[PDB]
Amino acid sequence: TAGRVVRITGPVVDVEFPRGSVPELFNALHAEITFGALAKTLTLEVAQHLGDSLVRCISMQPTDGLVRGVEVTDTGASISVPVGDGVKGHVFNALGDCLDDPGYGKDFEHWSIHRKPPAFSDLEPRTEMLETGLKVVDLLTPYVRGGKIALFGGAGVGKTVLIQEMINRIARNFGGTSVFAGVGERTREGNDLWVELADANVLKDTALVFGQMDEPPGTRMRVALSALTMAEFFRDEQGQDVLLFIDNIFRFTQAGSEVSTLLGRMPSAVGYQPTLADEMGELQERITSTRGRSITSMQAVYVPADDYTDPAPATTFAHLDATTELSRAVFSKGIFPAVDPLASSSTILDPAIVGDEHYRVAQEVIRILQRYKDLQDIIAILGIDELSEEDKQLVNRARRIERFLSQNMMAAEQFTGQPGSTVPLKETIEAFDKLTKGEFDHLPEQAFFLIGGLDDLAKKAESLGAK
Amino acid sequence: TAGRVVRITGPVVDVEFPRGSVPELFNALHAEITFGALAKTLTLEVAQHLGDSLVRCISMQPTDGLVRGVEVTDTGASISVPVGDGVKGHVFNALGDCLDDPGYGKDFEHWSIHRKPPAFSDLEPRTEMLETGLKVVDLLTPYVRGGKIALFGGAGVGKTVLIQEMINRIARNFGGTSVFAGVGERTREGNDLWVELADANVLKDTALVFGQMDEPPGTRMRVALSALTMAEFFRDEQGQDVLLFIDNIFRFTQAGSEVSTLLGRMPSAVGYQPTLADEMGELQERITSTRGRSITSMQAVYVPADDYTDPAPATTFAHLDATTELSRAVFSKGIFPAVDPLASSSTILDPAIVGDEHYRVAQEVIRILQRYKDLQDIIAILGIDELSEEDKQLVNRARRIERFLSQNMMAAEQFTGQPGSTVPLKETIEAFDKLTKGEFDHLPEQAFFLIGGLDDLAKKAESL
Amino acid sequence: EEIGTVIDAGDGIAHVEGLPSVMTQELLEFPGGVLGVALNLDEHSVGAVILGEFEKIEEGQQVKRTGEVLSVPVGDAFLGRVVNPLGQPIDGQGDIAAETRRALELQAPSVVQRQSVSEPLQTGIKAIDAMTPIGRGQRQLIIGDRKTGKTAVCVDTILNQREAWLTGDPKQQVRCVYVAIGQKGTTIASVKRALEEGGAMEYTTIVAAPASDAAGFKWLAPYTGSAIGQHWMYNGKHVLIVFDDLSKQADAYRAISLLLRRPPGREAFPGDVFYLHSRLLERCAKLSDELGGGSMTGLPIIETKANDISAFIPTNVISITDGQCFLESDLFNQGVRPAINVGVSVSRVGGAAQIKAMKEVAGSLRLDLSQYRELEAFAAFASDLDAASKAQLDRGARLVELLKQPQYSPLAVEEQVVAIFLGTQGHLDSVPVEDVQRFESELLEHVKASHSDIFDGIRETKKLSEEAEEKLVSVINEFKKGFQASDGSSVVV
Amino acid sequence: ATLRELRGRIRSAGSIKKITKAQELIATSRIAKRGLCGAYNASRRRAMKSATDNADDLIKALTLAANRERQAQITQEISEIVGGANALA
Ligand SMILES: Nc1ncnc2c1ncn2[C@@H]1O[C@H](COP(=O)(O)OP(=O)(O)OP(=O)(O)O)[C@@H](O)[C@H]1O
Ligand SMILES: Nc1ncnc2c1ncn2[C@@H]1O[C@H](COP(=O)(O)OP(=O)(O)O)[C@@H](O)[C@H]1O
Ligand SMILES: Nc1ncnc2c1ncn2[C@@H]1O[C@H](COP(=O)(O)OP(=O)(O)O)[C@@H](O)[C@H]1O
Ligand SMILES: [Mg+2]
Ligand SMILES: [Mg+2]
Repeated sequence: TAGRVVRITGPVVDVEFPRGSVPELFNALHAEITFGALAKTLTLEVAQHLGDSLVRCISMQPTDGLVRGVEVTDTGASISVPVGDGVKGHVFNALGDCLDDPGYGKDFEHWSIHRKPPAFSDLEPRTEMLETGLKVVDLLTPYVRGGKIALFGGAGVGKTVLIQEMINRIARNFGGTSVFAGVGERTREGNDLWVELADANVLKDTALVFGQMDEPPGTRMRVALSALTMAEFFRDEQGQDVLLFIDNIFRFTQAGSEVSTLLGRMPSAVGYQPTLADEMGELQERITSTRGRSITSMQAVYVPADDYTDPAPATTFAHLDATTELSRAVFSKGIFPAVDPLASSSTILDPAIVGDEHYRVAQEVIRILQRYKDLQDIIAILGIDELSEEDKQLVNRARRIERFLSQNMMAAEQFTGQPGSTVPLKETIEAFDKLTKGEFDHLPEQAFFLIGGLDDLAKKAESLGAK
Repeated sequence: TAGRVVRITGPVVDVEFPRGSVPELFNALHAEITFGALAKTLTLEVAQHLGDSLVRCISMQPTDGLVRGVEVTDTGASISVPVGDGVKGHVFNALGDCLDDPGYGKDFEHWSIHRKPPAFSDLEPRTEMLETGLKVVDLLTPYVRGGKIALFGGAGVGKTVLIQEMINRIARNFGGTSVFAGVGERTREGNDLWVELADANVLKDTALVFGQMDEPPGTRMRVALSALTMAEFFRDEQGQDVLLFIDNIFRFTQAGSEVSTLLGRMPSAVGYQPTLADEMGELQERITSTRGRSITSMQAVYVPADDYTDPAPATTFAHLDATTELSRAVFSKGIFPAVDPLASSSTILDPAIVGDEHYRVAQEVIRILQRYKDLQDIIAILGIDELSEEDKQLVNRARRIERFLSQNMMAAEQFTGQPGSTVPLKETIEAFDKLTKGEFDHLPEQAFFLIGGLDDLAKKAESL
Repeated sequence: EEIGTVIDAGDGIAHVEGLPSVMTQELLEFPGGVLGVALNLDEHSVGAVILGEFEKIEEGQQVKRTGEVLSVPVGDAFLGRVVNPLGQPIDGQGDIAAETRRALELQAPSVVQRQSVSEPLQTGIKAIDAMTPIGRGQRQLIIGDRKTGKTAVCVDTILNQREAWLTGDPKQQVRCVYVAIGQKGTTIASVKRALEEGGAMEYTTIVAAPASDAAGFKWLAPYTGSAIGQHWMYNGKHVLIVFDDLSKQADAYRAISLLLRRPPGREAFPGDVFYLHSRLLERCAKLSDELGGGSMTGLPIIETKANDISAFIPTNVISITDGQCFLESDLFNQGVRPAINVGVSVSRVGGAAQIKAMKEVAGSLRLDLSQYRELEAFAAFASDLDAASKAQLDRGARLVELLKQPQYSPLAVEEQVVAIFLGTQGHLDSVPVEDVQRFESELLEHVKASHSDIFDGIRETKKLSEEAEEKLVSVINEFKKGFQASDGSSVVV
Repeated sequence: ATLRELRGRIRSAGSIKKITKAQELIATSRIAKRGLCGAYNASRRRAMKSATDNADDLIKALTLAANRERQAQITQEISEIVGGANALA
């Protein structure tokens, strides 16, 4: 009652089955590569029923060495991953195989990686602020405990460094479980994260699921589902708060688009699969907090070619409670974290939750920065002196504010050699309120660059000679 | 000899016929949807011959409830619309069915909407000017008889009142009729236009043809041809000078693009249909003056992204002779019609056609108005007194000229009890020649609002 | 009885051989209680879109035809309930008593079956109510980039309908329908919570198509909402339908069409996407008195990218609708909130959708704002500016500060009239800009506290009478005497 | 990326245009009654009028380029979409 391979084109395999033995959609099939140098067991996910008892499947492993007409065994179920507290402190691939200890977890309970999202009735909005200690994030992009957080940005703007910073600032003191999903990222980054978590003794509370960018598209598409399944087990069965880090979520979409044409789908705009939004919605709606069960999800979102209008990030935007868009311009100015304060948002940045003072200070900062952005070109061409006295004062205030929004992060010590700093929310609000009132116009703008709070500001000012 | 549906993919339907009963291209076939909720009679237009006695057709109505294999009757002719004096004062769709009275016009003569343009010999080689009687239109942007006029105007600018005025003027002065073609017409706006024309009594002088936005692309593409066929009958078989309004022509282009995409043709540049220029020429070339009778057209044109190099407006403007732009600024100042003299234009404003004196006076008026518009910013910011004495007198003269380009339109008799006026071209030319010479500076600005000829100017002067 | 066989299935589509008598758009029953819609019909098979649980579809399964095109239950029981595009509750509050059923593709009212839009639909937002008025039966687009306050505007309108609902007169009540397409489920929960806090769920129905739903549900949700609203509209009631947002519906329909191998056009959209939206939005009409006089007002939302209003779907929807409210993030960051761009936003219905008092007070607002936009560049040189233009710039600044509005705080029409009266009659000229807003609010409170007769006159007569105007000016002067500025100075004279 | 850069340059040129026009009008007022003078050191009203006209020309050129790029992007996107569809045909 087993099938056989009929067609092979890269990561897509056609398999023919006897009548009545056609596997169900998403079932995991096993095929054997017997070549000496590449012997292995391909896991194939049934993607389409082609008719005539043929099924099109995506290979999780490379198909090099595969031979037409070889035995294909139907497991009768979707790809499953181990679940339970035993996963904590170990590294797994998209298929649930343990990397740091091969064969580990084979006896645990196994959950199918394909699941439905929680019922609309169970869903309940979350509005508690999550204090991080970064000035820009705390002020302009407050994070939600149990909510969905994203770090948008092009390549090399600071998404991964910010993810590590949030792991340091949130996961270290977390009282619950953490799940990290490295979706189609660099293997070196995975090893670095593993070693870092081991050093900080936080690995024992963290479960790592890695699918790297050198793996076939199938692994990159299903690794996020595997990690989300582990997180869902922790949320629903253990009933404990869960931290879920995903980096990079866009890799899921990219892998989905890689096999789209090979699956017979006609391309949508920007060469994306027609089911871009549908797959994104399924995956993102599985990532959520239910009534009484909290998942704090932080996702790094790659923006292709710094183009925020790209269909992938544009579709992703709708699934987030708080967004921090990292900008290439801010990055190139030397401001770190390279957050674009004008493009960032938070569903809880209104007076009802964060309070009147926080909202007022944030809105004044945003207004000053917007006006400075407007005057950027006039300054560039005609020079500052041609602005009005009020405009010049606003420009100086905005330069100092944008420098002050920068900070020395703990995860950035290896890049600047400067130890990181943390700023309490109240100090941040007070300092930015003072800045928007011109209380620090006398200090040089360089005094506001890559510092912590007001004490660090005074120290740097006196180092430069100001007071 | 009746066909049967084989494929149904949205508004595209494949129909099979016996070997020797395959309909000709553009023939109108009839199918039936019998489902109670959506019961209706689908009109299909043969678009392609697929071979093996299969024809691909575009449905003029939504295909919901259509079943495969249902009988499809062939009428033996393309879409035919009623013609004659009876269609005046009524509303029809692209298929000729009367909307204000179903069944009306079924006994009228029916003309196929697909017709060739006038033969080469029939075309009049001499471009002729159409005297609308409006001072601004006649002077600055003379309309071409049998020509095409682009219309531009925002909300609340008097566009509909201008259309109404043109309807009344063509009905009275030239003893003609009007045909309105709502391509992509909004049902709300169509009802509004119907009610307004009925209220103003000009509905009797016009025939309305609405292809609405809720209809599939085929009707939105063929409604313009339907209205043009009615106008062609009026011009040819009845010897009338017809006036054909089209709103919006870009929506005709967009419907053509949608139909092309539905039929599977590869899009051309910017995603338009490969035969964009051919379709636009086929529609526009039928709007011409022939045998002493003309169809003059005023077409509302939408420019995507305000990019006049876009293929749709670029192709449309190849067939346009005049251009009238209505401005909120001129409307605010109370000038009616709210035509922008500086922005508007006309291809026939050259001495070879309008004569030396006409061109000279028009250019002098345009120069004065442009100079005043240049002054406008200084006047607004620094104040009027800042201007030199020569600038002051030029500002006053230009303001008087701008007011005198206004006029009490005939269609405005409803909104104000004042009846409209018809200013002969010679009178307008001499009056504006006098104005540019300063012969009316002593008179107050008030004397130049909404009047006709020089006699009206004088009368209103003593009135003040 | 006709039974078809599933011959293939992939990512939401299933081809079914058989059912020779199946209709286009007919609903089909796949095993396990799965539902599909027959969209592609040809001699070989029937390509149907699965409405949910596509993974349960297998080759060789038996498919039955329902004999009926897509239809949804409709009735008064849907008020305050959250349902999916099939009319089934998803809020876990039991069954819904359906008065009847409506096909989702019933034709819209014809040209002869409508009447001109003549009744205001007060959104409670001063900017919209004064600059781009919306009448009942009108289709007003809300178009802008993400996080510009479009959902805020729609929710404020729905909340504002509460007093009209409480009046109890069916000629004043407005039944609200909110359609959520491709939205995060918790976002729909937040919207429902906001409506509930304002007592709006008593007259509001939510058609929810969360992002996790099949493309079929995202494609059908606006039509389900439209049918639910139509059932009330044809029975003499007045309806307000919000689509949040049509761009996601267009994307879902494009996905469906591409998976069905239909020829793509610009931006890969099929040839009838404009037809999709026009068919959806032409059902929002103002019925003639012969048909009960009911109406349905459409408030579609469009999310542009990089403020590109010349894109395909934005262009189509802008062409379809009777007016547009353009929301810009630059204004939003400047503090202008709601961030409606009054320069480009337009309502083709115009003054016909305003009461007499609102039309009178708001007549000068357009001119003042345009002139202020012209004079913006000279704010640095007030001395150079002449007296007229200087006072004109100041008046424009006060007016721009006036149109600002806090979220979830709709204003009654009389309150809006009084506020715009303050703005356009020089009663804010003696107030600092930063205080204008505060002043406004306080003054309104004062008028409610002791001088409600002004509001009563405006509401019942729709006109600000001469004696009412004099009393309002007197109250304004007294309040100015009693008013305290933020800078500590005085505002009298 | 070129379209976004062109749009940014268009808005920059527009802001330059408004600021230069305001300077021109203020200079006119002052005449009736810093280095932005045209060539006085090598008048400010003349220089600002020239700058505003140059900004107008630059804006028109940038708008033409942006419209060309918009049309090209639409055409190329449709080319890729139809190429994929034909490949799958
Ligand atoms: N008038 C207002 N004053 C202040 N804040 C407002 C106002 N309107 C909306 N906001 C805030 O602006 C942010 C965006 O608003 P909203 O989500 O309603 O807009 P949107 O453009 O529909 O958003 P999205 O991209 O989520 O669809 C939210 O924080 C909302 O609270
Ligand atoms: N806080 C910071 N201080 C200094 N440099 C930083 C900081 N954050 C990020 N960077 C720089 O940004 C680059 C990209 O970092 P990373 O986040 O790993 O890539 P991506 O942003 O693509 O995920 C690094 O080379 C690093 O030098
Ligand atoms: N000659 C005129 N006298 C007075 N009012 C006019 C005149 N022409 C146009 N208007 C005004 O212009 C407005 C718009 O008119 P119309 O063109 O009919 O509708 P639309 O605004 O849809 O174009 C009307 O309210 C009308 O009062
Ligand atoms: Mg990274
Ligand atoms: Mg929204």
